[PDB]
Amino acid sequence: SSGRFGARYGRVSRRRVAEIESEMNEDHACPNCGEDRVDRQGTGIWQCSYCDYKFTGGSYKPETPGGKTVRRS
Amino acid sequence: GRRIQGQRRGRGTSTFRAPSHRYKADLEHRKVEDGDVIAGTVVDIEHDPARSAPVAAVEFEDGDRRLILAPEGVGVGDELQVGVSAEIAPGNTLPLAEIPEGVPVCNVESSPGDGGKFARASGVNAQLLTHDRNVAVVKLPSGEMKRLDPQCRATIGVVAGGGRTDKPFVKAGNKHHKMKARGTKWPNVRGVAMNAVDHPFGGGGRQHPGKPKSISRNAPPGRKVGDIASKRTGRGG
Amino acid sequence: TGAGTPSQGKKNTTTHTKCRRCGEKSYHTKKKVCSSCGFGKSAKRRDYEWQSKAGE
RNA sequence: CGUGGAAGUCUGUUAGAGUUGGUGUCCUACAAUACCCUCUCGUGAUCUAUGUGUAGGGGUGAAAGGCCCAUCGAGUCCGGCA
RNA sequence: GUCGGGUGAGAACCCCGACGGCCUAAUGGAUAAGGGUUCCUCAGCACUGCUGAUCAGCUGAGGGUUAGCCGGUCCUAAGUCUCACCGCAACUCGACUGAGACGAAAUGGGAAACAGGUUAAUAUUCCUGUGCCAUCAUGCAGUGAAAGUUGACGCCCUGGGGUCGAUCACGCCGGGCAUCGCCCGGUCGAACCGUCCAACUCCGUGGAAGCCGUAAUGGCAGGAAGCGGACGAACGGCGGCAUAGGGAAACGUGAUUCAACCUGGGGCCCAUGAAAAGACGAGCAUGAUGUCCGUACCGAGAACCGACACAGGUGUCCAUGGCGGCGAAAGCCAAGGCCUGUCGGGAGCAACCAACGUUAGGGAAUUCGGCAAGUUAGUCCCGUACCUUCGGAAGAAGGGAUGCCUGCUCCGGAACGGAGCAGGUCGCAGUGACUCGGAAGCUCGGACUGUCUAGUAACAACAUAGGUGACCGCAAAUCCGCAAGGACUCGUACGGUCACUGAAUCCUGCCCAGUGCAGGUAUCUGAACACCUCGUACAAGAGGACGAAGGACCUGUCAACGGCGGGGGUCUUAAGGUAGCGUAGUACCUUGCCGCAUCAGUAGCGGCUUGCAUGAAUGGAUUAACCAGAGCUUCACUGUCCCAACGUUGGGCCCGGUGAACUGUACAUUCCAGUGCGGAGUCUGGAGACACCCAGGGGGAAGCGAAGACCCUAUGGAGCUUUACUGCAGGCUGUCGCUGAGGACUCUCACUCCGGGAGGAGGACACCGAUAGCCGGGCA
RNA sequence: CGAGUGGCUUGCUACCUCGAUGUCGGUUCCCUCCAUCCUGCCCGUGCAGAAGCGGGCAAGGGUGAGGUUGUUCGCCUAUUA
RNA sequence: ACGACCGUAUAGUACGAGAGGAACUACGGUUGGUGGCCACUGGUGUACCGGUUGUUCGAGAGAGCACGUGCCGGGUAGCCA
Ligand SMILES: COC(=O)C[C@](O)(CCCC(C)(C)O)C(=O)O[C@@H]1C(OC)=C[C@]23CCCN2CCc2cc4c(cc2[C@H]13)OCO4
Ligand SMILES: [Cl-]
Ligand SMILES: [Cl-]
Ligand SMILES: [Cl-]
Ligand SMILES: [K+]
Ligand SMILES: [Mg+2]
Ligand SMILES: [Mg+2]
Ligand SMILES: [Mg+2]
Ligand SMILES: [Mg+2]
Ligand SMILES: [Mg+2]
Ligand SMILES: [Mg+2]
Ligand SMILES: [Mg+2]
Ligand SMILES: [Mg+2]
Ligand SMILES: [Mg+2]
Ligand SMILES: [Mg+2]
Ligand SMILES: [Mg+2]
Ligand SMILES: [Mg+2]
Ligand SMILES: [Mg+2]
Ligand SMILES: [Mg+2]
Ligand SMILES: [Mg+2]
Ligand SMILES: [Mg+2]
Ligand SMILES: [Mg+2]
Ligand SMILES: [Mg+2]
Ligand SMILES: [Mg+2]
Ligand SMILES: [Mg+2]
Ligand SMILES: [Mg+2]
Ligand SMILES: [Mg+2]
Ligand SMILES: [Mg+2]
Ligand SMILES: [Mg+2]
Ligand SMILES: [Mg+2]
Ligand SMILES: [Mg+2]
Ligand SMILES: [Mg+2]
Ligand SMILES: [Mg+2]
Ligand SMILES: [Mg+2]
Ligand SMILES: [Mg+2]
Ligand SMILES: [Mg+2]
Ligand SMILES: [Mg+2]
Ligand SMILES: [Mg+2]
Ligand SMILES: [Mg+2]
Ligand code: NA
Ligand code: NA
Ligand code: NA
Ligand code: NA
Ligand code: NA
Ligand code: NA
Ligand code: NA
Ligand code: NA
Ligand code: NA
Ligand code: NA
Ligand code: NA
Ligand code: NA
Ligand code: NA
Ligand code: NA
Ligand code: NA
Ligand code: NA
Ligand code: NA
Ligand SMILES: [Sr+2]
Ligand SMILES: [Sr+2]
Ligand SMILES: [Sr+2]
Ligand SMILES: [Sr+2]
Ligand SMILES: [Sr+2]
Ligand SMILES: [Sr+2]
Ligand SMILES: [Sr+2]
Ligand SMILES: [Sr+2]
Ligand SMILES: [Sr+2]
Ligand SMILES: [Sr+2]
Ligand SMILES: [Sr+2]
Ligand SMILES: [Sr+2]
Ligand SMILES: [Sr+2]
Ligand SMILES: [Sr+2]
Ligand SMILES: [Sr+2]
Ligand SMILES: [Sr+2]
Ligand SMILES: [Sr+2]
Ligand SMILES: [Sr+2]
Ligand SMILES: [Sr+2]
Ligand SMILES: [Sr+2]
Ligand SMILES: [Sr+2]
Ligand SMILES: [Sr+2]
Ligand SMILES: [Sr+2]
Ligand SMILES: [Sr+2]
Ligand SMILES: [Sr+2]
Ligand SMILES: [Sr+2]
Ligand SMILES: [Sr+2]
Ligand SMILES: [Sr+2]
Ligand SMILES: [Sr+2]
Ligand SMILES: [Sr+2]
Ligand SMILES: [Sr+2]
Ligand SMILES: [Sr+2]
Ligand SMILES: [Sr+2]
Ligand SMILES: [Sr+2]
Ligand SMILES: [Sr+2]
Ligand SMILES: [Sr+2]
Ligand SMILES: [Sr+2]
Ligand SMILES: [Sr+2]
Ligand SMILES: [Sr+2]
Ligand SMILES: [Sr+2]
Ligand SMILES: [Sr+2]
Ligand SMILES: [Sr+2]
Ligand SMILES: [Sr+2]
Repeated sequence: SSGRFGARYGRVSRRRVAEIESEMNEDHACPNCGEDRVDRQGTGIWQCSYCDYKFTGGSYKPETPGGKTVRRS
Repeated sequence: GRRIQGQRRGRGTSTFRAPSHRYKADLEHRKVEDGDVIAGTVVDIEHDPARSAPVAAVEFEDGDRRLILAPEGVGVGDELQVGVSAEIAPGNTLPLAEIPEGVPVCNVESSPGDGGKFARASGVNAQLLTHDRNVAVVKLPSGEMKRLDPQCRATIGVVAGGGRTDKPFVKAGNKHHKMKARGTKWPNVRGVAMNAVDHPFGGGGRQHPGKPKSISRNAPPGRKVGDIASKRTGRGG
Repeated sequence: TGAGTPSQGKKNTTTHTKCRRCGEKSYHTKKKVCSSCGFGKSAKRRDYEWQSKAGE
């Protein structure tokens, strides 16, 4: 997904952008319903195209490893 | 010589100032007397230009539209409670005494009623550990054990926008855009690349610092550059 | 671009204008201060001892 | 295979910005920094008008001691001063 | 520009016609700033105008700018000022906090105007016609009235609606051309009032288990399609406006592509894309009121800035005129403008110079160097290496095609859109002009885009992402201020400050002795105040006790400054150079030795390499991609060269007119020798020498230009450095004052901070005032 | 070992110029010197011849093209009387 | 205002065991320099004639512009090597 960067920047810079944007444009499960319709609106802002649920998550992930630890306690 | 860059900073000129007029809200906790009967519904999720993380727009029972520091997993429609008898749910604000041990908390107050000072940046959190009648020990994002007053309010959950630091800027242009939204002069010219008149490390036929980089705490502004009061330097050892 | 003749072409800004107080073309219309009499800066008229030789 | 149309992406005298070589022309100049051809950038850290801010051992500086009205390793004016 | 002609005492350049040209994002049209009367008329030529002038931006005299609805005015933006408060020795000074005001004329927001006519000069301002807005008054309606909506918004891609324009078809009116029958122009008509509504959203019906839909994404039993309905757009259509206006006349109709304008869908952000006044919400009649300021003209190769009628500089809108073609490209031509990038006449017009064309054979032999020039070129088809970060390299390279004419096929609703087929046919040449890459390889550097010495440096330098270390929990770290206070900060460690290194990949050895920083410290050293001894009827003063930071001492630390040798089979001073790389942009010797390539190679590349004096974030190595960066090789090409020629345009030369400057002790027709402060037109000896003028290229006048920038000298200057001398800020630390109650401790009442408040935290500390010790090129 | 000539190298001196006599190399154009490289005429020879070596007179003419290097210098190639 | 070289005859001769190998003289040419000239070859030749691309004058005919010839082909005189 980093073909827009061409022959520039190097491995790590365009490999880590590819991994992070692949797990961002991916189909994510919604906290309201259960549908895989959550897309990114901006930095940290997420929304489901089904029930119009606009929520807060990580910058590139809708759920961070630390955000899942809050549910435990 | 001429005053160094760090000295021009304090004068507070345009180049060094934050674009305050383009900022949204001073994210503080609400002022409740005693009673807890203050709750509200989340209307929108907005982007905060000051911290590059999301901020939740909440409308309270008494009709007050205020922007609050959004934790992770808070959406439109969700009900948030602020007060002493508040529910132990993510996104609720209640004093450290009422919050159970081992629960990740954010937007912690230093002195009770200040509105929140600690654990405010993207994805970070403070960990509440020990309880007492006098003190509440909170472990701040740096790993420091901060002894605080149990009457200091805090919001449950980790701050939203986690993992921001994980993706590289890739290009100078992306940095440019981030920096235009902060109170920072960017790009950074190395002192070692300057003239002697401009910086203590300036001058020479080649680029290297003058004296050693580790400077004393007692050093005056204009000389305090490089490694400020370093306990040690390097990686090894 | 040269600092001389080619940089003189951009000069179409009005700064110094006829003053309400003294009549000199020294009222800076952007600063709202007169460079000659001090109108806009002081109630007292701008005067200095260096405008003449020391013993005069 | 198609669709899609990303990009400090490419060609480009589009507008616009810049200024590599000719060490050409000029060098009592058209001009106290000009002319011509050539050359570089041209969706971005882009270019630009106007308004506005920072002032002299001070600013401003992607740093050349660059720039702060033809004035800068400390502007200009007058005074100290014959 | 030329031929006629006009006016005039006078005409190359003032005016008329004709002919011939120039300008096409401008040399046209409208404007911002800035100018300030430069605008129009009349009269003039002393001034100004690169010549002349009857002309004029010149001289003189008159005249000229008309607004409810175009701007200002009103609103708020970054931000500015005023007052109060506080600071300051003080103020015309100074940060905060309050309140008030100011801050947008092209180009932020915003109540309302269109069409025509008229002047020498104004014009949405005057006049005619028509329309619109706001306020107020009266009358009718209405009791709703403030919630909400609007004002009001980023970048990229894109659909739909749609006007002007442009073009096509056909008709009408007028013109042009005259083998044809083609070619040009026109065919009009506003604001406003009324009306229509696509998209979006939503409601009812319906009942899809796979269908609906798009350029694309997409949609759905949480209810798809289909059907009906609510809400709802254009500066658009339609009707009025209009037996208004305009036109000599006709006074059209359809279409395509469609700027403006309207309305949707999608994507991006470690970037999140104004505010306020105002409007809507919230009817209608009639009447009244609508003041104040701007309004001329230029807006530039003559009205602005640059001393100038300066080849410079200077913002906005017209980006849809025709052919052309991908095109807002070239080239050509309209509309419109101009012959004022304003001196002319003459000589086949010499030398020489500037721009330039063409040169046989050779083909880089030229030169530091292919500098300069040239070669290549558009489009389609075929085809395409090493290497690589798999993106790229790549238009690699290389090869073929390319016009016109006749008749057609395919894609699409169609284009005056595109892709092809068959036959015919012309030239040396079909991207026929124009437009339009020369190609390949090796090496060095910096990863890349980007930045820079305004005016000799664009680079390898700066920046950059990336790597790393340092400081700080916020009453912080860092920084500004004398103070009151302030930046960072509408910020909080995934932060932001201070530094180093400089993409990726493989890596980053050893050394803490010196220096720096930091931690610790029995003991030693360590100021002042207070305390004790001596001294003095007191005081000066001498000594003692106690002892803070700091120092000694110990430890930690090199991605901290830096270091990584000599000798022998350890010594200095801690270690003794590991991976790598290596005759390097570092190698003195040096053109190192071997090889490659050439006839010949101080070059270049590979290998070796004892490295005068490589080497690991003073980062080492390596590297795809990128480059107006340095060096080298090959193909191609050529006037760079052999070696020069002819030609073209502007000068040069002669004539009319206009008309400077540099320079000048005097004398001066010199030449060869000599002499002289040793580098003489002038002295000495000889030689030569009739005067004046024209053109030339520059040998001499140690030519002209600049009181040498090199060098030295001066008890000269300045910038910069530091373990130079002396001091000054600043930080740390003790002590005294604020400062209180009961060598360690409790408290609360000053004082500080948090809290709107109640009240909470801290607390005689901190802050502040004073003094003392330490550090202290930050500064003098 | 001894005696000299020159004024191309280098060194020495500090006379001339610091109110400036434009620095190397190259190029282009002109004149000159002889201590002659070739060419003309000669003498000797370890001169058969051929080709040379050495010397004398002699400055009329000639003394060229190229590869590395900024180079002067020099190294190298093929031509040349 | 001429300098120099190569070649042929001399001659496979003189000389020399052989290998090798001349000269006087007479001739032909080349090179460098020099002065002049254009019949010949060559260059130029924005005189001229032709072809042809774009655009404008309606087509045709005939023309303008495309840098001082749009480009391409040929090229007289003169001037030249
Ligand atoms: C160190 O060399 C220089 O400084 C050259 C220059 O600066 C040239 C000046 C040229 C000007 C500006 C006068 O045109 C200069 O003044 O030279 C002097 C100069 O300038 C007139 C001439 C001098 C004076 C004696 C003769 N010589 C000739 C040139 C020259 C050359 C030099 C030299 C000195 C001279 C002087 O050092 C070695 O190279
Ligand atoms: Cl950052
Ligand atoms: Cl106006
Ligand atoms: Cl759509
Ligand atoms: K001198
Ligand atoms: Mg806040
Ligand atoms: Mg980082
Ligand atoms: Mg900024
Ligand atoms: Mg930097
Ligand atoms: Mg520097
Ligand atoms: Mg320097
Ligand atoms: Mg310094
Ligand atoms: Mg470095
Ligand atoms: Mg360094
Ligand atoms: Mg500005
Ligand atoms: Mg007149
Ligand atoms: Mg007018
Ligand atoms: Mg003029
Ligand atoms: Mg030739
Ligand atoms: Mg040569
Ligand atoms: Mg070139
Ligand atoms: Mg079809
Ligand atoms: Mg090299
Ligand atoms: Mg670079
Ligand atoms: Mg420069
Ligand atoms: Mg450059
Ligand atoms: Mg960095
Ligand atoms: Mg970093
Ligand atoms: Mg660098
Ligand atoms: Mg080598
Ligand atoms: Mg290291
Ligand atoms: Mg001097
Ligand atoms: Mg000097
Ligand atoms: Mg000094
Ligand atoms: Mg406070
Ligand atoms: Mg100093
Ligand atoms: Mg001279
Ligand atoms: Mg002799
Ligand atoms: Mg001679
Ligand atoms: Na694809
Ligand atoms: Na240029
Ligand atoms: Na560049
Ligand atoms: Na100063
Ligand atoms: Na004239
Ligand atoms: Na309408
Ligand atoms: Na067109
Ligand atoms: Na670029
Ligand atoms: Na050490
Ligand atoms: Na080293
Ligand atoms: Na030529
Ligand atoms: Na001369
Ligand atoms: Na100085
Ligand atoms: Na001698
Ligand atoms: Na020379
Ligand atoms: Na001779
Ligand atoms: Na040579
Ligand atoms: Sr607060
Ligand atoms: Sr706060
Ligand atoms: Sr330095
Ligand atoms: Sr280490
Ligand atoms: Sr300006
Ligand atoms: Sr003032
Ligand atoms: Sr005074
Ligand atoms: Sr680009
Ligand atoms: Sr140059
Ligand atoms: Sr010129
Ligand atoms: Sr010049
Ligand atoms: Sr040229
Ligand atoms: Sr480009
Ligand atoms: Sr003086
Ligand atoms: Sr105009
Ligand atoms: Sr006259
Ligand atoms: Sr006029
Ligand atoms: Sr105002
Ligand atoms: Sr406006
Ligand atoms: Sr359309
Ligand atoms: Sr006008
Ligand atoms: Sr101009
Ligand atoms: Sr210029
Ligand atoms: Sr015309
Ligand atoms: Sr004139
Ligand atoms: Sr020809
Ligand atoms: Sr060459
Ligand atoms: Sr060469
Ligand atoms: Sr080809
Ligand atoms: Sr610049
Ligand atoms: Sr790296
Ligand atoms: Sr140490
Ligand atoms: Sr080694
Ligand atoms: Sr002359
Ligand atoms: Sr000087
Ligand atoms: Sr002689
Ligand atoms: Sr001889
Ligand atoms: Sr020499
Ligand atoms: Sr040598
Ligand atoms: Sr013979
Ligand atoms: Sr024989
Ligand atoms: Sr012509
Ligand atoms: Sr061509």
